[PDB]
Amino acid sequence: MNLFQTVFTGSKQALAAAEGIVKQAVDEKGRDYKVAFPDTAYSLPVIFAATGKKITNVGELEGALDIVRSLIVEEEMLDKLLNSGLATAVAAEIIEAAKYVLSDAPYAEPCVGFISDPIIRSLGVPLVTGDIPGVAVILGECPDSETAAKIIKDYQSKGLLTCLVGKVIDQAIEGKVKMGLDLRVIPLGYDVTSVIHVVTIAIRAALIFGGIKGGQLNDILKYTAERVPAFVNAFGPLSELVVSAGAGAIALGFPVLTDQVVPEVPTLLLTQKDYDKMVKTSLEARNIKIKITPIPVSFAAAFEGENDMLAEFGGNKTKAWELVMCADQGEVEDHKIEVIGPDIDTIDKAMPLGMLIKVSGTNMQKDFEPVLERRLHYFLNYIEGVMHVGQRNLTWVRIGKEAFEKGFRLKHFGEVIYAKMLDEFGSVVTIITDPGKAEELEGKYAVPRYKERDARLESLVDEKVDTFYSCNLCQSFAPAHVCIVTPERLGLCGAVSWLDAKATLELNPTGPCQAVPKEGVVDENLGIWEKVNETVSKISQGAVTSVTLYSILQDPMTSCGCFECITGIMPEANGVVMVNREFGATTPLGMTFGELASMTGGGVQTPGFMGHGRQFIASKKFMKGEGGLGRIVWMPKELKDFVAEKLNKTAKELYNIDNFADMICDETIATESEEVVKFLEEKGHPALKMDPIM
Amino acid sequence: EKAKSIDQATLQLLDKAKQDGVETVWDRKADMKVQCGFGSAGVCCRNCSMGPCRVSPVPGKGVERGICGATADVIVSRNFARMVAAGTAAHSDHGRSIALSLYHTSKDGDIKVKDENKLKEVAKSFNVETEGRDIYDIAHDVAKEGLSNYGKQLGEVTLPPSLPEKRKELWRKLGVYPRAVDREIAAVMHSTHIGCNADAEAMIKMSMRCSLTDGWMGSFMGTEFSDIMFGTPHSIDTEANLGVLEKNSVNVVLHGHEPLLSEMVVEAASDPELVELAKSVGADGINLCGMCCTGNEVSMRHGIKIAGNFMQQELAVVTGAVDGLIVDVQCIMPALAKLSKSYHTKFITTSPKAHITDSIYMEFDEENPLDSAKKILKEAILNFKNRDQSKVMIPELKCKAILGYSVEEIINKLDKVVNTQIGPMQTVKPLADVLVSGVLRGAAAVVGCNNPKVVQDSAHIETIKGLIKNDVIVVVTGCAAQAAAKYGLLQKEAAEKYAGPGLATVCKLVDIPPVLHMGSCVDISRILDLVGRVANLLGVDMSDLPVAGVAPEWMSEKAVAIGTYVVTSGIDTWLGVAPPVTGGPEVVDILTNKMEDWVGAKFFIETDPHKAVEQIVNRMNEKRKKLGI
Ligand code: SF4
Ligand code: SF4
Ligand SMILES: [Ca+2]
Ligand SMILES: [Ca+2]
Ligand SMILES: [Ca+2]
Ligand SMILES: [Ca+2]
Ligand SMILES: [Ca+2]
Ligand SMILES: [Cl-]
Ligand SMILES: [Cl-]
Ligand SMILES: [Cl-]
Ligand SMILES: [Cl-]
Ligand SMILES: [Cl-]
Ligand SMILES: [Cl-]
Ligand SMILES: [Cl-]
Ligand code: NI
Ligand code: NI
Repeated sequence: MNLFQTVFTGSKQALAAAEGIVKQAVDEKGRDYKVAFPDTAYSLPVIFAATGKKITNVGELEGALDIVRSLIVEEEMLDKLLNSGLATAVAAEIIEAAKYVLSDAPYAEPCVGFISDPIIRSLGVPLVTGDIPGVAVILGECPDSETAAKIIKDYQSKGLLTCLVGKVIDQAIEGKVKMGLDLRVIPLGYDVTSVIHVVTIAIRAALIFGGIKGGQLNDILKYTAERVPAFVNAFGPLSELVVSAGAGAIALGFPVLTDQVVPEVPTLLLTQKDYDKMVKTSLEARNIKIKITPIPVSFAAAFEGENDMLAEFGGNKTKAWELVMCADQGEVEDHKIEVIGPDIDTIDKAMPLGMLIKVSGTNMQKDFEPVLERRLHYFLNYIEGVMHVGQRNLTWVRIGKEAFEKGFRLKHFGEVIYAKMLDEFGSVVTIITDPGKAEELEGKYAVPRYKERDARLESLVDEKVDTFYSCNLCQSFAPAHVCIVTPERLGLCGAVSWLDAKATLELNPTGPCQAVPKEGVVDENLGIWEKVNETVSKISQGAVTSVTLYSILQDPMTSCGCFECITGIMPEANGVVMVNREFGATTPLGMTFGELASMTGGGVQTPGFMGHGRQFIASKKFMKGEGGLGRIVWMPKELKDFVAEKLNKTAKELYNIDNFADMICDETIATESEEVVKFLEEKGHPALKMDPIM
Repeated sequence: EKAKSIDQATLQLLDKAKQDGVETVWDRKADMKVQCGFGSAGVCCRNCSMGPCRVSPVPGKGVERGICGATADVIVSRNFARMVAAGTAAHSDHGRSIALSLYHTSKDGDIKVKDENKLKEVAKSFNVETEGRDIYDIAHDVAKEGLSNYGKQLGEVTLPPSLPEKRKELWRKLGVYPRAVDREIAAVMHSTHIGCNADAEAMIKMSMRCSLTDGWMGSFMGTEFSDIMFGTPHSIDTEANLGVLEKNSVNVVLHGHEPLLSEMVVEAASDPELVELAKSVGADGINLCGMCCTGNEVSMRHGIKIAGNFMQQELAVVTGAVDGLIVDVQCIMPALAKLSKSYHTKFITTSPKAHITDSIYMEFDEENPLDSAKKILKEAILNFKNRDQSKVMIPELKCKAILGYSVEEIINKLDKVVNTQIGPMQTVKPLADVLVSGVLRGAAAVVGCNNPKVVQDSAHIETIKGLIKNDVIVVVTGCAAQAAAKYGLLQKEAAEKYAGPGLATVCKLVDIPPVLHMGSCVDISRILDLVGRVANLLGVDMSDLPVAGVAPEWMSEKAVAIGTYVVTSGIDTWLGVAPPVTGGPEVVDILTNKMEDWVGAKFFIETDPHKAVEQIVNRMNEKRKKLGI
């Protein structure tokens, strides 16, 4: 039979069962005997919701059978199927109401039967506040008590209210499940009709909290469908009556998920055979998002801030790299947690760390990946005893001894990444500690992905944007930091680019990267837009009001703490100095990188000093209001050599200097200010012949 | 007098046409008075100079055979087959031109490979390697293999995978498996020649074999190669109806069927020099509009506003705001040459395949396509200076519409109703699921042109509205799709207003209108692909699914070839205009009865759209019962 005929058949069976039980009540207690459920102000909730009338005597209960008959219309059209399902629900209520007539207390422990109004009040508030994320209506029989207990204990672990009907009650007991109202596991009954006792919880929630009145069936069915997070999990062989009952659950907007082969209806009737996945399947099917998301060590935003290290990877010691690539083939696309290289346990005293992530889910753009490379930094930081800094190819991670003592493994890295990728990028959705694989892969996929990535803003100029993007993700530590981002001024962390910030708004409309229209142009050299200042004032909460985009002295842009390079003013040399996080020696200003960092970040407007990435150095808008890169006087050899051809070309476009890098002083030449100014005079730096910086 | 159209913008300009004293397709239809009945019944033969001959459509009375001895059923069946051969030829040259363009692609060339993923998948179908090779080397090999299907004399032709093996073996058993495209056209033209085939059953089977070379080959190749070079369509917004024309802008209307010229006129409209030229003549900018299939191809990929469908083309000129009407091939009423003389409009013909006397001829150079399109568009821009703003009248009536529903996009949209822990991704399972469950009673395809015998857009709208009310998802193409775009059915808002309980529910979940626009008629191959994919996923033939095709107001010989391949492919087809078959009792029996026993589907002729909808729903329920769904 098709889904329609199956539902009609079961509804007729439900009516036949309700006619037989009602006859017993008329023949045994008479048509005037009082019919009522224990402690309820809505008589028969289902009938009261559909008709707005109350059933008080057996004669009236007999009349209610015509409601069941009226809802069954054997015509193959959705509405008819759903009404047939509501007929089964009304029939189940009549059967249960009759049970309470023929017996004062028809139910007994473990089964509860009817749920009184005070319980609805007690559970309704946590349901509204979200403390009870969902209502799992488990119905039928599982293959074994081990699978039943496994599922029930899992639903209860997420704070869900589990309701059991059928043989699954006996299985929960046999599998040692703690049952009770406080334990959020309520056994309603062994009969299929006892499912109606949870349906009345949803209907009464609409009448009590929703403030809807009886008879407003469409408004009640809308409240349950949009406000009651319930779903059905039907296990074992399903009869026509059970399928018909499932249509009633679907009529209230509740998805039915079964382990049996049935005519599936997207988002409403589904078939999942893997019991180890039925929980995740049901939570997704009813849009239930759990706050808690496989690693012994703690994971939380508290470990974002930050003893010796067991293993260090990247920085200026080993070649580590991270890469998120979207590709439908080329490799096994799955939660393959794979580690190819010498594990950390091999280390005996204080290695590379390649991280290639592959995701090919629907609605995934090739320019959406960068937003992923950035989030890795946050996921890896939350791991207790692990810290991640640096952006893509230049990445620095230091694993802690405590973690080794915790027995943490690189395996948990792949798990934390995949699990968080599915949680955050749900709508749009391999470690290598071996040198060889790290090498080839570094340039086989990452460098290409990067080069094509940088290529975007490689020639682009701010001369053609109409809106900038403001990020407030660093506001966790710096309460007044509002990072403006431009195709030329990049996010101080070095990762978020004016385009990745654009993709962040597409993915998360209410995320950190928000639009700021470029209006009210005041100065092009200093970078002063009336809207840009205004949007910063709102996020900073009145702390930062006036700001400049291309100036380090006049109202500068606030700094956070993820800057790889710092730029400090050196008035004695009429210029500025630069230092990278890798450098551990003093600078001409008599300060180390860590000392400089404490003078730039904290979300404070600091004139003279600023934090920036490794790309801004070559940018024309770098300190342009102060003379551009011409002011750079001192720089570590390591950074000089890396950004050498990129500075020599941009410098030629401005001061025609062809060997600016050669004119810059470094720790090799000298660090002392007096010796640095002598070297500058010998060569002939433009900064000496430029206007006074301050 | 019967109403000429249901669209208010069309009726407004028809009054203006009368006041201006100009002729329209409706005026010429009236002038034809009682059209001939031998030609109408299909019993007139002119296949040799011994004729003309005209036998009686009424058996028993009048002349029984032609001068050669050909009975009415022979005459009718030969006339019907020639319509299929001509229809197939029209689509054949269209796709052939696309395949030749694919063969001349270049990295730094005007025509490039925009969708690389699609080309890689298409290469698998033609058995072309796609590993560590230049994309243009793959494109040229795929183009060469595609071109083989037009004239290979030895070996077997390549058909798309969506086509079930059950359907292929059924064609083989019947003797209608497809040969090369042009070769089959020759076979029909040969057997229809005097003194050849004189058996209705054999002739109708030959036409079915020929029609298959249109749907599963030329039209399929034309669509596939177009998506490779110009991009695969995805959901996009556009506006429809003559209200899209702007009085203070340069109105350039693209009419025709070929997509390369239209694609280049779009790129040309962005040339800074041409953008500035539009300002030099005193215009707001360049307002690009489209009409008929060509307009559909550009609106599917670039959202270019749709000015109108087949019978609205003359009325677009009547507004007095069309500065340039650029045309290529297929359904470009020759009347436009004379009509344009009463207005400033420059009627430009660009194809050597379709020369029209008294029209400006600017050949579209396929060697320098962008430069050629820029030179044509420049003439349309300069013509703005010759507009008489006092005689302009654009009806203030346009409509919003969503289109771009290719099979890839339909699948991409269906993935949003699939659990990450159960159903597979990028498959048609969600659509088959609702069809088997019974939420969607079936899926109908409403396609077709417009005919003066039917009130313009009346049958299209009444049929589509009736099918969606009865929970039957509707897919549209060509003038039928444009008719729906103008009325307002191609909107998300149309599901609550006109769709049944099940379809309105599916629309809310998948986030789609109740009517899906899948492109031009060469894009009817997408319908075959989609239905074929469902058939393969359910392990059944196409004749086993509750699907149907409808041509409420057809007229082109292409429509006959379409209908024929749709029926031969296993899908029941309904016709809103009776074809010339009445005079051949055996031919009528074959098309509307015996065919069911040959391909599992048959033709249904129904002029009343309300009766047609009832017949479609009943026939779908019949097929659902046989399948147990
Ligand atoms: S440095 Fe700027 S762009 Fe980067 S995460 Fe922080 S606020 Fe965002
Ligand atoms: S084919 Fe036959 S009926 Fe037709 S013109 Fe020739 S001789 Fe006459
Ligand atoms: Ca009480
Ligand atoms: Ca009815
Ligand atoms: Ca046991
Ligand atoms: Ca069992
Ligand atoms: Ca294909
Ligand atoms: Cl509680
Ligand atoms: Cl839901
Ligand atoms: Cl008229
Ligand atoms: Cl005229
Ligand atoms: Cl004019
Ligand atoms: Cl598929
Ligand atoms: Cl109407
Ligand atoms: Ni920072
Ligand atoms: Ni930061």
